[PDB]
Amino acid sequence: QRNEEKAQREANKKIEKQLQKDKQVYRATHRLLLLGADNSGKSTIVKQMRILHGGSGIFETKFQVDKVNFHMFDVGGQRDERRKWIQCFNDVTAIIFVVDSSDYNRLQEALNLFKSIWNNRWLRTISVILFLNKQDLLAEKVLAGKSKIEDYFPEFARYTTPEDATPEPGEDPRVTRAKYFIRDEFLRISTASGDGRHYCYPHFTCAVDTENARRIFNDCRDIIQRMHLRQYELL
Amino acid sequence: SIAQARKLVEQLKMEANIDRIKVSKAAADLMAYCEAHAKEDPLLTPVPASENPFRE
Amino acid sequence: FSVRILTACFLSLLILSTLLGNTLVCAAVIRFRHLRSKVTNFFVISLAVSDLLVAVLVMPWKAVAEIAGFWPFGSFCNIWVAFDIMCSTASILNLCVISVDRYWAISSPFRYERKMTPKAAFILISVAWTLSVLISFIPVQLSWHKANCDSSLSRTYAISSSVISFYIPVAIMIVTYTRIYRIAQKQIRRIAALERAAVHFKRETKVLKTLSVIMGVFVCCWLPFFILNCILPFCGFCIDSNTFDVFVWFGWANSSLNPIIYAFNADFRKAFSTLLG
Amino acid sequence: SELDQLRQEAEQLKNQIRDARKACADATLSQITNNIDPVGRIQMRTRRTLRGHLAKIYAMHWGTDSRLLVSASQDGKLIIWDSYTTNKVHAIPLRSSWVMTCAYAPSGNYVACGGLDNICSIYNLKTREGNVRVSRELAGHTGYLSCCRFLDDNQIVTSSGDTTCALWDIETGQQTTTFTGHTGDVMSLSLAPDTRLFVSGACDASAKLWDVREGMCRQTFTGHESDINAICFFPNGNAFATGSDDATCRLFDLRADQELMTYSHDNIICGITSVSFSKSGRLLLAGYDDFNCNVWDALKADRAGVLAGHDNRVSCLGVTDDGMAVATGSWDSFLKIWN
Amino acid sequence: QVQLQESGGGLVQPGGSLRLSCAASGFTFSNYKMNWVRQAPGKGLEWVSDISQSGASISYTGSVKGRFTISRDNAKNTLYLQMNSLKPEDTAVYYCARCPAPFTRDCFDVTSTTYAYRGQGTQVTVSS
Ligand SMILES: Nc1nc2c(ncn2[C@@H]2O[C@H](COP(=O)(O)OP(=O)(O)O)[C@@H](O)[C@H]2O)c(=O)[nH]1
Ligand SMILES: NCCc1ccc(O)c(O)c1
Ligand SMILES: [Mg+2]
Repeated sequence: QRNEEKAQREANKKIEKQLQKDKQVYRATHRLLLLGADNSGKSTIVKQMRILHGGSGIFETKFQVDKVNFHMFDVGGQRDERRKWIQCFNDVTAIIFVVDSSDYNRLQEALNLFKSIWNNRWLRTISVILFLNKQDLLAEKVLAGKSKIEDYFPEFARYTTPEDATPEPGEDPRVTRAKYFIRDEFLRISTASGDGRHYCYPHFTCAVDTENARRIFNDCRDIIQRMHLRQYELL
Repeated sequence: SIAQARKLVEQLKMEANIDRIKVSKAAADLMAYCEAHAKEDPLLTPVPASENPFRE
Repeated sequence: FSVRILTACFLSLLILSTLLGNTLVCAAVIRFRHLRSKVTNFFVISLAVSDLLVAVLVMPWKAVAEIAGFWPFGSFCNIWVAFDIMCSTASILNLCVISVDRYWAISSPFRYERKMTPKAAFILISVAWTLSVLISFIPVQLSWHKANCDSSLSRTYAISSSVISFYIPVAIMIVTYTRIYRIAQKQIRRIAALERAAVHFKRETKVLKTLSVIMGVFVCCWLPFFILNCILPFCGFCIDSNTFDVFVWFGWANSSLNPIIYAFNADFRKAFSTLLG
Repeated sequence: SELDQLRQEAEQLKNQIRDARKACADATLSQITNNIDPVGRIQMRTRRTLRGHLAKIYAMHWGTDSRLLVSASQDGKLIIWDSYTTNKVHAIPLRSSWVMTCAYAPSGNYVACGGLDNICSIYNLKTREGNVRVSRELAGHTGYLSCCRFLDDNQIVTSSGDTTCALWDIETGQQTTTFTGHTGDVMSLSLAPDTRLFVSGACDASAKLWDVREGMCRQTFTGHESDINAICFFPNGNAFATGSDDATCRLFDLRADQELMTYSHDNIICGITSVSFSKSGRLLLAGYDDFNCNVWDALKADRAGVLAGHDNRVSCLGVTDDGMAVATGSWDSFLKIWN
Repeated sequence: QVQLQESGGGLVQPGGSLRLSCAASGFTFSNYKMNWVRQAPGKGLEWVSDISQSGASISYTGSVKGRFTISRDNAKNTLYLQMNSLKPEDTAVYYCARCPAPFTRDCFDVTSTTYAYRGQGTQVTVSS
């Protein structure tokens, strides 16, 4: 019967050494959850990441930037309720919230969903990377001047483009004010809650953009930096 | 909708024709099953550490 | 005498404070495996053990010799002086390591999470402790440190050891903390930009407070002793044994204060609170 | 029209049901059990600590021998433990890391698990080539699998976020029976001791008793103000307890068809995550979000003991079939045995 | 059993006024954040306005900002959406939703088809 004790002990040893290799692999993979309303682009960003960099529309994509691995997942096969499966992602490195910035009326839905994510009791420490997607369509609608933002957000009538704004060369000030207004509506929520445990990093992407990877790399790095700072109270 | 209403009504009619007992008897049955097995519940009456498989 | 008994009680308080703080850190680590989980905690345990050694090995005998006035242990004290240099160099060195540790985890978070495996933590702890043991014992037992039992270090051992210990650590810790400060200032400016955009130097003061507390306690406790260890054996403008003795005690006072400044993370606080009550 | 007339007759039935429910409430459980003696202070202690998991634990289930147990973590693993010696017997990697439930077949031959992949995977531990691998894999659900429990080595019941439960025949892989009627996500199910019936708690703040072989909902119990997170059967089979997000536990009886007792304190404001009775049913253990587990006296509604040993939310629990110990899984990636 | 009954709301000419009273029965009213979710004909669910646990912090969708108000009375266990200056596009059913968890600030109650803690609706129609 001591033989069965030694067989259990060596099964435990082979198990623990497989779990040690699994610990190093799982520890070095940066999980990113993609969330956001539909008609925004979650799937398009996963697909375009799978096209250029590589990976496994499917829930996941796995890509490396500068020898740093990421695993981005968008959940597709669920219902429309999310108050309970959301807690399956309380430990992700960051949530990539995608928002159709050119869809002036589903924007309140995106703001409410961002507010519910930011104040969730189980996602209090998950920082969000805000993708204000579909900027080309936004410029199309702003230059067309047929659907104006003031009809949906009357605050926009009195809004002034910030003095820190960095528009790209050749951009109409109306487009700058529209996209920076959406930016500040989400920053007004993320800083309205605060507490320094997590932050929101806006980035004005278009989905087909080549750099989406870099933006996620740069920000995951900033999130870890700020976590290490706030750990030693240096922040 | 009309289909979810027909299903809710048929479910409530099925649930309505059940036979219920008095709460006094249901509680007396819970109390009887509780005190009838009290001496065999290791979490209620602590077992001596000699017969405790998790203590040495 | 009143002054003598006062020195006695203050020295006993110093020994008891060092021992209590450091044994509390060591106990909260050994009992709770969720504090031993990280890697920076390995270095904090090394520091706490170094300071407990400082206390139990070096402090009481020097305190007894200071109260009674005569060294009542004789043939022991050769060993003792060696012990002193080790434990004190096991402290400063360890601080250096912890500082370097933090830097790697703020200047390169990805590289940190990949390369700093518990094997590298143990290699760093081993380097610190073995540099201490070497530089202390080896020149003592070979009687290179000598130019009541005398402890006046030779004009060269002194300057050399002084450099290794104090100074390497101060340069690494001054360079590291100024880089960490640059990084934290950058991030603070960025967050402030975002928050001002939303609304349209408290966090800076917090950075300064924490970095200044750490670096200034370390420096204001050890630097006088080591500029003395430098200047005194060469010229002995000069000072007396009492002043040299109080600056030594300042060094061991830092060895006492290290726990509350390096082991008051929230989990450490809660482990202490649930242990003591 | 006719939809508003069916809505009216619906409300008429709901008030006839409320009247038939207040009709049998001649007394309360507290008045009947006020003269019993209290169980006394119950101070259980951690006898084992089971480490190895790389992520938050979501489900655990003792085996019938009351010795082995399976635990599911979000690192994609399902570890089987010999709880007496803390050795690991198996470590099953999962193709999807978002597992949410795990069961232990009463024959000890199979483990099950499923999650956000909407698939229930059965694994045969008694394989003949050496190593545990996948044996069956049940597809058909349009939502995430929240709980599952074996009936025997060939029948398994599942609960899903598509607001449905299903009884499966593992060999054919077909849903031999479907249970629909819940409005919100079904979060937990508990099989009766005789496999004949089973109850389910859903996110519509309702519990339903289901007839396994006929596929009909027999009784629907209400009373919770918010999402029901856990459920279990009284060992006798004629009662069950529920825990919900409104920080309250409630004991319902099947034969009386209404709530019998409510277990709450005004200092507990967190959502109950797991519930389980002792072997005799005298003790009811509940896992709370505040990192603790409260042990209630199931007859007097008084709180008796606490199991404060987790540093994060206790996600699951379970009492052995011999009643010798209880296990608690939490989001700290640790299981702890208590007795 | 949690159940929410809304009342008020009928044919009202543009620029009129209405007051929708949502009475809640089956829980503790004070603990839950409350919302008004409206659905216009032919479009998905839309969120109108929310009021916190005690009327401390209120918030509105942009389109109804400056027109409607939302008041909570825990004593009588109800809340009222007082609408004034109704437009031809405010014609919609008006469910009075409750967030699904007490003592918290988040909720996910504009769901496409089925949410278990919202009422039945009072079709407010506005046309000339
Ligand atoms: N023109 C344009 N269309 C975009 C862009 N990003 C996303 N889309 C549109 O978004 C749609 C993708 O739907 P998607 O949001 O990925 O599906 P879901 O995330 O699962 O709800 C496609 O039809 C695209 O036309 C963009 O940058 N430019
Ligand atoms: N009381 C500490 C004495 C000491 C410690 C380290 C040294 O390098 C040294 O020269 C002297
Ligand atoms: Mg998708």
